[PDB]
Amino acid sequence: DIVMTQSPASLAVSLGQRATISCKASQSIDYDGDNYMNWYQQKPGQPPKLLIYTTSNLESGIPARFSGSGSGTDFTLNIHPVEEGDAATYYCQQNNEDPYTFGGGTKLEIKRADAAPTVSIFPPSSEQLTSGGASVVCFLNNFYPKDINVKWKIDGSERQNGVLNSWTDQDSKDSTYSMSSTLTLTKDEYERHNSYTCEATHKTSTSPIVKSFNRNEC
Amino acid sequence: DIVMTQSPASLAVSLGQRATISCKASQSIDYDGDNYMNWYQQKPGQPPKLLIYTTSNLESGIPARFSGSGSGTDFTLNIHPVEEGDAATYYCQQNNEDPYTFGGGTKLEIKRADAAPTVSIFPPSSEQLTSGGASVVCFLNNFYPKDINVKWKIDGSERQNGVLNSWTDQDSKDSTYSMSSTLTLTKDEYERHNSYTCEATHKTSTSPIVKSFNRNEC
Amino acid sequence: EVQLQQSGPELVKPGASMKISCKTSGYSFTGYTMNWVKQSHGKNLEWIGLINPYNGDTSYNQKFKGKATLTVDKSSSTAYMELLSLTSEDSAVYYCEVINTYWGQGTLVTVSAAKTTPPSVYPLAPGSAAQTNSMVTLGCLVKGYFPEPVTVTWNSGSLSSGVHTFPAVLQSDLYTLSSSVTVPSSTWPSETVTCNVAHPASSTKVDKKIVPR
Amino acid sequence: EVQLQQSGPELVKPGASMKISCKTSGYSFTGYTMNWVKQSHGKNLEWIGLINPYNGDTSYNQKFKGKATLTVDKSSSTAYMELLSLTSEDSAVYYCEVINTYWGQGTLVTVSAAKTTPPSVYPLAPGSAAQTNSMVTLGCLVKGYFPEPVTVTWNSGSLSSGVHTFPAVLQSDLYTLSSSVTVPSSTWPSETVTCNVAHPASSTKVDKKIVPR
Amino acid sequence: TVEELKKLLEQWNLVIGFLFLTWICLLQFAYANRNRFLYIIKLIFLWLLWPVTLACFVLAAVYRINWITGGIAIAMACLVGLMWLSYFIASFRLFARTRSMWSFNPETNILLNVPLHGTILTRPLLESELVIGAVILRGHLRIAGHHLGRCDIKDLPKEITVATSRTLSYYKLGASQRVAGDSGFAAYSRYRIGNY
Amino acid sequence: TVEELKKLLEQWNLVIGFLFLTWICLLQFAYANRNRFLYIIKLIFLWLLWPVTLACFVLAAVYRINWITGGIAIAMACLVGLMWLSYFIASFRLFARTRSMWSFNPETNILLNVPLHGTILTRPLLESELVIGAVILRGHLRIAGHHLGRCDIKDLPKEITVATSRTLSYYKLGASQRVAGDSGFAAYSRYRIGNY
Repeated sequence: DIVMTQSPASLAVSLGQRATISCKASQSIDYDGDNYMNWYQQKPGQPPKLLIYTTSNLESGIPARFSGSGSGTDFTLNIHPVEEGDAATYYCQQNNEDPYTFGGGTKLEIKRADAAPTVSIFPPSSEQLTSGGASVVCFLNNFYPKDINVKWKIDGSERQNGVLNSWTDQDSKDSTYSMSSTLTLTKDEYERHNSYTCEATHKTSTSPIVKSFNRNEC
Repeated sequence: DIVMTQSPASLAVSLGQRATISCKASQSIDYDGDNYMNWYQQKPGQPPKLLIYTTSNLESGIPARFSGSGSGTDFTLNIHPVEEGDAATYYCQQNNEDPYTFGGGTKLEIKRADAAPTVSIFPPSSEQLTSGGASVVCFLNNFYPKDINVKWKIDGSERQNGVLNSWTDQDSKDSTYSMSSTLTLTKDEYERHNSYTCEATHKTSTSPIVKSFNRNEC
Repeated sequence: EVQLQQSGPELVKPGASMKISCKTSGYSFTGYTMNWVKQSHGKNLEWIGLINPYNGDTSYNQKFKGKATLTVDKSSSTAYMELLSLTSEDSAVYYCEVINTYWGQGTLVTVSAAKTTPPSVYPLAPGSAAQTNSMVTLGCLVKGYFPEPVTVTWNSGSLSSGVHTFPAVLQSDLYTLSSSVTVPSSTWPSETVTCNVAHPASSTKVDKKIVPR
Repeated sequence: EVQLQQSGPELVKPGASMKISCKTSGYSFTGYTMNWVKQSHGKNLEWIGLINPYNGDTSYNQKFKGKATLTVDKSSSTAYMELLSLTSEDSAVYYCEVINTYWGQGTLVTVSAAKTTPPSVYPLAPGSAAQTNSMVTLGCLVKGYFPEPVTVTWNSGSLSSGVHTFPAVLQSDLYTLSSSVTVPSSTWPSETVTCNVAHPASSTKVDKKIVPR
Repeated sequence: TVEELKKLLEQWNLVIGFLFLTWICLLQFAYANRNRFLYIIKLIFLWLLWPVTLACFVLAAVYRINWITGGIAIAMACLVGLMWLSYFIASFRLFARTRSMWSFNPETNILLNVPLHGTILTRPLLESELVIGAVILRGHLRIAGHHLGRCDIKDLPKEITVATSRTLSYYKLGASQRVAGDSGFAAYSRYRIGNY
Repeated sequence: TVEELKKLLEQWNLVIGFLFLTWICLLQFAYANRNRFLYIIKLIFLWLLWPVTLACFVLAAVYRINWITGGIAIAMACLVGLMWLSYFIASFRLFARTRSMWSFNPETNILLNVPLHGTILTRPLLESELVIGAVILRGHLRIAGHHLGRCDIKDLPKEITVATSRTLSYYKLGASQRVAGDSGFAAYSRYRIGNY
């Protein structure tokens, strides 16, 4: 009933720049004279971690880089010295009305210099091959930005269906992404073609990087 | 009447080692259930700076390297991480009886690796020479330890009277000392001798370092 | 030293009930509100309820009023959240946290009438690579397992740098996952490399040594 | 932003009286005890007394009871410590401090029936050194001045590293002091070096340019 | 007729003086002198003082005219009664909300639940405020003026303050500063409020 | 004879009931409701209550036998008097030590000098302790329960607490923690004691 809609769709800043999040109350959430707005930081694979419990005066054990401000139906979380090791999701909780609802969630992305994707091609394993199927894998490591399209090439023609992509979260060590593309195929059609190719077209350069192999080459 | 006699005569420790000062009360200074012992740090040329006001729980703005302990008639000030920039004098105040008496004062010396004295010899200036007198100066820079004896040599014989020595305090940048020896002489006897020599015998080596000059050499 | 431990992952069928534990350590169990949070369908957070360990005093929300109940056992210092009439929307990560600072590990709940399937683990090495710069990638692929989650490590966690465990993706009611490590040519194949895949739901722990073909 | 400023150095004759100011800034003058401390004959600290700026309430010690008195002017926010019947043992550095954390600059008091003498400043350079490694020392000597103290700087304080101002020593009722700086051969004599000696008691400020002979 | 009225009226005067003396000896040198069993006697003395003034008001309107000027003495009584009545209902509402049994305290209707080591201790506060202070003072915790017994700097990170109508707030310990010996200056800041 | 004793004795009863009502309306809903001019009326009401019980005791021993059982009523009066007398001398000693004029307060004989912005404000404390707490709570400083007016986090670093016999202690502000908005939790720790 007091649904709060923070409206940073996606925030991407580099080192040192400000990061502002703008959680908004619903109607009149200022009960008992002040706002008990809570801010939570949640890294992927980890439970949310509290930073500020009442609109300001962040808890002990958290660096002073996090600050809270606002009142009425407008609240702001500010991180002036955006450092290397903070690329988690930020949530806002009210802790004031009948439901303790949370915010919509804002993803924080650390901007960094563009890098070329390290490309590696894995043919299907022999143990999996004798099992009845096959899966050729293409790994992209340490690339930026996240947007990238990888295509698979079979005997002179690219194929779209049967391709699954997995994106990793932004790493807390180099602020670069990794991608895993997998092309699965039954053993009936695996030996009907020879050349297997993985090509990536990234913004880091104008040259589409290509890695290929052959069935009989192994 | 409540004269307190701390008994570190002189304390010399190196980097990282503990520094303990042992101010002692007089008879029964534990009024109102606890001890209001104050610890002051005074650098040369600067007013004393407070570190601890009641026997423990040092004031804000001071690094936590300073700790206080004790009770009854035995008090202790401890500095575990003795760093480079602290070579001042420590005093203890009672703030409990009719007079607010201070301690006897303990000098804190930072121990460091021994170094050779940089020796320099200055003949008396021409402007001072025409004034009616003369003064030959010998400077020792960046030497350790403090104990050292410098002698002046006139025409083949050393002279003791008429020599004044000035020692500088331990520097807060290299923990090394400096010395200035001055031999003053009336113009009547200045031209009666030719060779003026300054020699230093320091523990840094077995070779007495000698710097000399001549009146007619100038 | 507040520590909260939940009852691992879970897998239930639609229409059944389940229990989630919140074993506590490092403090007197009575005294904290012991709030509960549910997160699912991405990164959507919402509140479940709170119970006073001293004497009852349960406080829920109308969304979860009657869907779940909280029970407290003061002897074991554990919470005993109970879930009734589960449905596909109830597949969620449940956290039990005391004072909005000490959160729990998180219990993953999957509500589906599927079948537990042991994972298929395959090592993948650059056979006949013909390119051996001192940065070579090798991987371990886990295919066709259920349910979530699985843990894939390398050499019993000895190697922590240069690891990349890609998120699982669903296909034909089976999750697939991959792990990748890039190590210099001075390592491969001089030192042993082995991928360890553990799935507690199937109670399996497989170890696969990667070898050039 | 508590700041305390005293009335500089002083020089008096035995048998006279004097006044020491403790001008305050950054806070409301009424409210602090404004304790006084005397240090002399080395590094000996002892307490003088305290006065309440609100309404009198002076508290001294029997050692200084009647030797000195404290007066407070609330308008200027300054203390007006008064010293009577000074003697050679009263040559001391007096500090006025409020709450045992904000200390004053310190007023130096010399009680002697001597004569104020302007300093004799002499530059000293290694004339005919015959050894010009890139570490050469040059000095400035102040001889025959009274009373203490004097300030000796180099090039109006531009050079702060490698400076050594040796403590003054008394001889024939005259203090002597020296200053020394070691600079590389890439500096001497390319950049101007000048020693500045300031004695406020004699109200003199001399500047001497050092030159090779 | 003078004799029996005499005996009764100076008996009333002497019992009033005795309760005055009880109040004086309670407040002069035992105002907050470790109120462990004395806070309860304070509360019950106020509770029995309510009917004392009620009886004075009702008895001031039975032995004089009740229409010209004495009718105030009963009209002034009834309001006290309703205040008294209001007291009960307020406490009743509090006793409906919680089960601490520390209600029916004449001072205020506000409960402070401190889960100190062992079980939870309930104390009557005076008003609900954002910031609550605590001191140790040689191992004797005192939160908002109530002595709660032996404690050290390693306090309890949370305590509850519940009102009657629509308030149940929580307070979290923050910035636990330590004073010489074992004395402390722990804080409590309100962070969550639960209605109904 | 019944008529005049009647009039006098229910007049005494009604004035006693009126002072009871004054106490009840003072304590029920105005116990600490911004005591700016109400703390003074509390103090003077206690001060005038001392002779109320003194008069009750002296009047309980003039209209009955004074040797068998009524002689207690005067023997119980005299002790109160000496207590009353002791009160004055204690206050007199305090009024000899300082010139705050905030003495003659029936609660305790302890003075708290807070040099807040402007002049120094004197308040009566209850006991002298090592640690003193302070709160802001939306710009309203309250040290040890006394509302001192508008203030912010940039407090006064020092305040004095003086007793009567041989005590004059000083307290220095330390670890000034700030709460949401402008509320604060400033501390005061005793560091210097001045005898005589």
